[PDB]
Amino acid sequence: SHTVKIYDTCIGCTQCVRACPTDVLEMVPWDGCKAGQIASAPRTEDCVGCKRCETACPTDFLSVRVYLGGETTRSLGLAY
Amino acid sequence: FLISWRGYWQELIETIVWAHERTPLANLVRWKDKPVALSIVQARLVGLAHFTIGYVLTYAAFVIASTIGKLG
Amino acid sequence: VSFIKPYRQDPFVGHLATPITTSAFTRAYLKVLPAYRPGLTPLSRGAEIGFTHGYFLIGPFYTYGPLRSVEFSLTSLAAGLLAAITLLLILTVGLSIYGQVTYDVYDNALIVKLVRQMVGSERTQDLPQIKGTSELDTVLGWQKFSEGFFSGGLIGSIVAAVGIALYSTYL
Amino acid sequence: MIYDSQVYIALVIAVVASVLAIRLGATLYN
Amino acid sequence: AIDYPTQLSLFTHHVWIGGFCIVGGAAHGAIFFVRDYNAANNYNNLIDRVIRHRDAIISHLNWVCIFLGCHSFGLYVHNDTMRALGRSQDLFSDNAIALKPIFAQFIQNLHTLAPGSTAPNALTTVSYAFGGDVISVGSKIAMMPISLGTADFLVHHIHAFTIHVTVLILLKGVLYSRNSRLIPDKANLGFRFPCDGPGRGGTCQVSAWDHVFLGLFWMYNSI
Amino acid sequence: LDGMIGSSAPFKNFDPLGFAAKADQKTLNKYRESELKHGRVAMLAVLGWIVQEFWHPLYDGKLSSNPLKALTEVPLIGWAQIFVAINVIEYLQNKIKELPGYRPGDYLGTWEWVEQSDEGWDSYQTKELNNGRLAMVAIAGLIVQDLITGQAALEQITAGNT
Amino acid sequence: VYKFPKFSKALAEDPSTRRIWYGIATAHDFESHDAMTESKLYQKIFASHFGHIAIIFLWTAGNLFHVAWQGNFEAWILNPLKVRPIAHAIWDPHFGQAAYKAFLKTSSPANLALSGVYEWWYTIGMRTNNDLYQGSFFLILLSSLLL
Amino acid sequence: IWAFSLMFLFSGRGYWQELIESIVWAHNKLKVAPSIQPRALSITQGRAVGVAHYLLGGIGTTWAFFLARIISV
Amino acid sequence: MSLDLLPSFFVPLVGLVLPLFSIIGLFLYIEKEN
Amino acid sequence: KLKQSDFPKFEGSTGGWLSAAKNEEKYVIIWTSKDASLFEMPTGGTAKMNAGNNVAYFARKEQCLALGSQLRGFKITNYKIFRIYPPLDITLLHPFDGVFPEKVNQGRSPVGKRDASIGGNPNPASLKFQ
Ligand code: CLA
Ligand code: CLA
Ligand code: CLA
Ligand code: CLA
Ligand code: CLA
Ligand code: CLA
Ligand SMILES: CC1=C(C/C=C(\C)CCC[C@H](C)CCC[C@H](C)CCCC(C)C)C(=O)c2ccccc2C1=O
Ligand code: SF4
Ligand code: SF4
Repeated sequence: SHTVKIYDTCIGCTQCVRACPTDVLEMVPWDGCKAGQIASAPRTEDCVGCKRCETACPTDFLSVRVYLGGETTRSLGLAY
Repeated sequence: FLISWRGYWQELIETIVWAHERTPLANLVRWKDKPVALSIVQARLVGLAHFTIGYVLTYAAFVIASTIGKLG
Repeated sequence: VSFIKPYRQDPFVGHLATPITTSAFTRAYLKVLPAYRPGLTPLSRGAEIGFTHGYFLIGPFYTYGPLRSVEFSLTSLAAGLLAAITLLLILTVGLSIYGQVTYDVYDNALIVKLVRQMVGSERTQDLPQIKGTSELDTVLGWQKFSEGFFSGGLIGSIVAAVGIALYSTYL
Repeated sequence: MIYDSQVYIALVIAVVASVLAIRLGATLYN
Repeated sequence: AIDYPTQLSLFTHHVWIGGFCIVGGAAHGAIFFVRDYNAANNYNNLIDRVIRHRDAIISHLNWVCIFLGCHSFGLYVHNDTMRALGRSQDLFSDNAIALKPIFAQFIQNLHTLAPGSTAPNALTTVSYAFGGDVISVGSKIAMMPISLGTADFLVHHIHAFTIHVTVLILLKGVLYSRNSRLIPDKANLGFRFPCDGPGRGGTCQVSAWDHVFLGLFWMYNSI
Repeated sequence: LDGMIGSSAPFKNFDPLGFAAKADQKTLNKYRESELKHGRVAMLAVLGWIVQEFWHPLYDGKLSSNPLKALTEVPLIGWAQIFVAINVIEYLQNKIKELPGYRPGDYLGTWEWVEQSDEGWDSYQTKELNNGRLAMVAIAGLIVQDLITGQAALEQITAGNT
Repeated sequence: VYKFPKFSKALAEDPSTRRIWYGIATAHDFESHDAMTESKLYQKIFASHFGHIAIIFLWTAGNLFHVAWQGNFEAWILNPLKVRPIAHAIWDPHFGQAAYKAFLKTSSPANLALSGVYEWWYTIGMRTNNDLYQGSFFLILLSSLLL
Repeated sequence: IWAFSLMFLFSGRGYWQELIESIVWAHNKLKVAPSIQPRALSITQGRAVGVAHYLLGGIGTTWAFFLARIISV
Repeated sequence: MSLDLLPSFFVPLVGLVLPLFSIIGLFLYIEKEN
Repeated sequence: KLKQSDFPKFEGSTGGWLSAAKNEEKYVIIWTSKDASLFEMPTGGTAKMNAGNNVAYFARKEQCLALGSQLRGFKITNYKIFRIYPPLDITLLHPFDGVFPEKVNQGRSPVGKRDASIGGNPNPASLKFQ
């Protein structure tokens, strides 16, 4: 399964979570930004690696980073 | 392998997978590894290998045959 | 009327009930084939499949091989027969390795029920899972299937060679 | 022209070099 | 007819224009599917039923393309390797294993017999290509019976194979323009997009535009 | 002579001799099977009669265009293969006949999809039956005319032996 | 679907054919293998170097043997400017009679040698097909040493 | 032109963007960096340029070949 | 057995038998489990 | 006509699940609709909702989530996606805590959070042979 990391540059704009096609990211409470929220990656087993999450990231060099790793039938997007 | 990239070969492979799974007399035989398209880096490597091998073979054939057939 | 409907009333399967997948002709024709004919042991299925396959395999090798003859030649027939037999050997090798790497069962249609009843808390894929309940889906079943395919292929190739010689000589 | 004995013993020595190769191959592990 | 440059240029130009326009028609069919296709307005109609079994269509077209390519091109390669090996009697030639286009020759015979039999008010065949006399103007041949042999069989099947592969690429683009097993929401990405990402093993060129790109390549090959 | 398919306008439920008024359902199913098989075979026979008369590309020409004469000119080893193919087809039909829900002439298994048949389906089945009946009459006439006169269909018509 | 990429558990868990493809292409990237240390890395590289030198010596021995057995080295010595060196003989069942006749050189179809080994070995003082055989024997012995 | 097409068909956008980065560094060093930031052609546009050049080169090669051959003879 | 029979003895042997056994072994190895 | 009365009025497509979603895992999405709206399947073509309980099965989580995202355009929000293993092993997936992941809910802990920016990542040469 791929690896997804969140960095404290998160501004809690939720654009990553609402762009994930496989429900990998979610918004959790935080105290490091104005919005009081930070993205989390608790379901990386469903991560497919499409990187839509970091295409919607407005922070300078990203706050969500996807590191491709071992492959799985879920991560390979295999309907068969 | 260089011009056509992945994604176009994954959907075709999915169609082939459906065809194999939904045909009699061949359902008895099933793969152990799920057939998938070659990865992007693997596809680049395979296209480069074909390009290089063809390049080397065609030029070796040309140089050798031309020298032999022209200079006796 | 509509002649295409979802397969077995399941609109989510990747399949359809067309006049070809689920027609009475298709049902009977596939149920008379050796692979699905009822009352056949796996050895019998393999033997029939091998006989038919060697019988029609000797044809292209003898007719279009490297040693053809517009007239009848014993050398051409021998070449075609040997090529067909070696191709059957290659196919039998493929069958053997496929069965070796695919199944780990010696008696099916039971282990599934045993693990659906007496629990299967083990490494799985042998107790649990198990795709298919046919006798062809076992280590023993596939081994006998390959043996039958190989023997029947030899016999059918020889029979087809004899028939070809008779047709070319007496006609 | 080399003899049958010359080619035969070269083949035998080549076999010995083959057994040494698999021993190195197996020692470099599966 | 005796201005050979004009005939060659006209044929090649018009065939090129035709191939380009066909690829464009496929492209705009894909564009319609992505943009202007309404699922609600097309419940259980022909368009809906085609999308519902797109797999079967594409898989069988794939098999046909492989069959045609294997056969046509491998017969070409078999001829090449038999000639390279000094086995001239093993080729797919007229003086060898012969593949006579009997169906086309039958049609040619039917046309050259049409005047007076099926077209009784005709004085001459529609074209001398089907048969007849050699028509020459100023010692230059205008038209003449175009004989069809094993060489025309192979090249005609090459044409069929290339056309089938181009149709495969374009039809796969049109049918899988809205969704697939890879990207179930490909219509939300539009007609023209590079990919969905390096995930799923790699989702390059999944668009429908990237299919009009590959189909353009294959149309170039075929034409 | 029932609610069976095949009743057309000129003679609805055409059983003047009352063959069906006394038969049970099994005998009527047998009658429908025989009628449909005869109709299909006769349609094939009529089409073959005509086409053979004005086109016989196979067997390098030869095989005289008059039917009932080419019947004794086929290599007789091609007759055996046609016979065996028909036999295998009818063996498959026999196997079909034991499938659940089988209908007399239905070898496609349309009963799987067609529950609560429409008027279009009944009309098409009646069309097939009527075309088969017309072809049965036509092929009987063809064979009888060729036997008594010796000329084929388009040959007798062309000369004017009517 | 397991145990092929013994050096990588991440690949061995791949349910697709990508595992086989990546197993080939990552076999020599020892630094990326599972349960990897520097000592094992250098030792494996050392052994691979030995096997590689053995392969090189076996290749040279094969060239020497095939020139000695199926070549025309001795004939080429007496007329180096007219005799074309022969690399090795050809036995291909797919040949027609025409191909056999065209490739026929002396006693059997053979390939001309374009590696220049004839001139190199002649320069360093080889005059007999038994000198080449000695070199092949010695090089196979050296390959055995390296293995 | 046909061979030129293969640069766009075989390569990718990231390499050209990173090369444009160094070219832009040189321009900034000489105070001549344009206000309109130079970016490598998008992936889709790279493919479009590649296919257009490929078609133009191949069709033009066949065009010249056919015309010269059939005009000479 | 002359030396000129060695090509006909070895070329089929190597170029056909060795592929068959090598394919068998490689397929068995890469299709193993744990 | 169909196995269950709550299935959407879909005519079946050769784009549904395969042998994989019989021995590895299958995904089911359930939702309740006020109207029998006509919607597009993530796999094939157009299906008709039921004016009530609707249940659909798919081979991938992404297919179910694409269907759910389409449902939001119909003002449908109560859709829930489950994962079913080879036996009836049902696991609720998408509304994991009953609140959509885009809305912050108490009781969620950060997973995969690094307390630094990208520039703070360690050098790869210091991550050799571990
Ligand atoms: C010379 C180069 C070349 C060749 C051989 C092919 C071959 C093919 N392409 Mg193509 N393609 C090419 C260049 C080429 N392409 C380029 C440059 C592009 C870039 C735009 C594409 C883009 C492209 C797309 C987008 C598609 C294809 C498709 C196809 C396949 C059509 C089906 C077919 O004929 O399979 C049969 C195979 C052949 C004819 C190849 C030769 C096989 C020989 C003659 C017979 C078998 C030999 C035998 C097995 C050898 C065994 C011995 C060996 C083990 C040692 C076929 C594999 C389509 C596809 O997927 O298939 C349906 C498809 O959708 N191609
Ligand atoms: C598709 C392309 C193609 C085709 C058709 C052929 C055809 C042939 N090659 Mg050939 N060849 C090719 C490509 C091709 N080649 C290429 C690319 C190369 C270079 C690698 C060669 C190199 C080559 C050599 C070196 C030689 C041949 C030879 C031959 C001949 C005998 C082959 C043989 O034993 O058949 C075996 C055939 C079969 C086992 C049967 C396969 C076909 C069956 C009939 C398919 C049936 C399908 C069926 C209809 C499905 C429906 C069934 C129904 C019941 C539903 C034959 C004419 C030999 C020769 O000399 O002949 C003149 C020979 O020595 N070939
Ligand atoms: C009862 C049907 C029937 C019978 C017994 C014959 C018998 C004959 N035909 Mg014939 N034919 C038929 C129908 C029939 N035909 C039809 C319907 C057509 C129109 C396509 C033709 C067209 C035709 C031509 C063009 C020629 C013959 C010729 C011949 C003679 C040599 C056999 C041959 O080559 O057949 C060839 C038959 C065909 C090419 C077409 C047969 C197609 C069959 C009937 C349909 C499919 C049958 C299927 C296997 C079973 C049905 C499946 C399902 C309904 C259960 C032989 C006397 C040859 C001859 O010597 O003429 C004097 C010849 O050259 N026939
Ligand atoms: C460095 C070597 C080199 C290279 C790279 C090229 C590159 C090119 N040449 Mg070329 N050429 C060269 C040397 C070279 N030439 C030399 C030394 C000569 C001698 C003067 C020529 C003579 C020449 C002519 C006369 C033609 C080219 C053409 C072409 C273009 C082909 C484009 C393409 O995609 O082909 C795609 C390839 C094909 C569509 C098939 C190639 C033709 C094959 C051999 C015919 C076989 C077809 C056969 C029926 C089977 C086909 C099956 C399959 C196609 C489905 C391309 C720009 C041609 C062109 O404009 O495009 C084709 C053209 O007309 N060149
Ligand atoms: C790497 C060196 C090398 C190479 C490339 C070749 C190449 C060839 N040899 Mg050969 N040969 C070699 C060394 C080599 N030889 C040596 C050292 C000997 C002395 C024992 C021979 C003795 C020999 C004979 C007697 C014959 C050939 C023949 C042939 C030809 C057919 C292949 C064959 O039958 O092999 C058979 C080869 C052997 C039985 C000897 C083993 C070859 C060496 C020792 C193994 C090298 C392995 C290599 C380094 C890597 C292996 C990779 C593997 C794991 C896949 C082919 C041109 C045949 C020929 O001339 O046909 C026309 C033939 O009849 N060879
Ligand atoms: C080093 C590699 C190699 C070698 C030595 C051969 C050798 C041969 N090939 Mg071959 N081939 C190869 C690679 C190779 N191939 C590859 C890679 C391809 C794909 C590109 C082909 C494609 C090819 C084709 C398409 C054809 C051949 C054919 C042949 C045969 C030559 C024709 C002849 O006169 O024999 C005549 C052959 C016989 C008289 C009978 C030979 C039958 C087998 C080979 C005998 C094996 C005996 C074996 C020990 C039996 C085991 C026991 C068993 C009874 C249980 C010959 C056996 C031709 C042939 O004969 O087809 C079968 C042929 O048509 N080859
Ligand atoms: C070179 C290259 C670039 C860089 C190319 C650029 C920036 C194009 C620059 C075009 C200049 C600025 C204008 C055109 C100048 C020409 C001289 C005008 C055309 C000639 C006329 C006769 C038409 C990419 O962006 C790219 C993207 C994706 C895949 C491959 C590639 C790729 O290969
Ligand atoms: S890849 Fe990016 S987008 Fe796709 S799932 Fe993993 S995180 Fe969400
Ligand atoms: S590789 Fe696939 S994903 Fe990465 S850029 Fe090129 S297209 Fe987009």
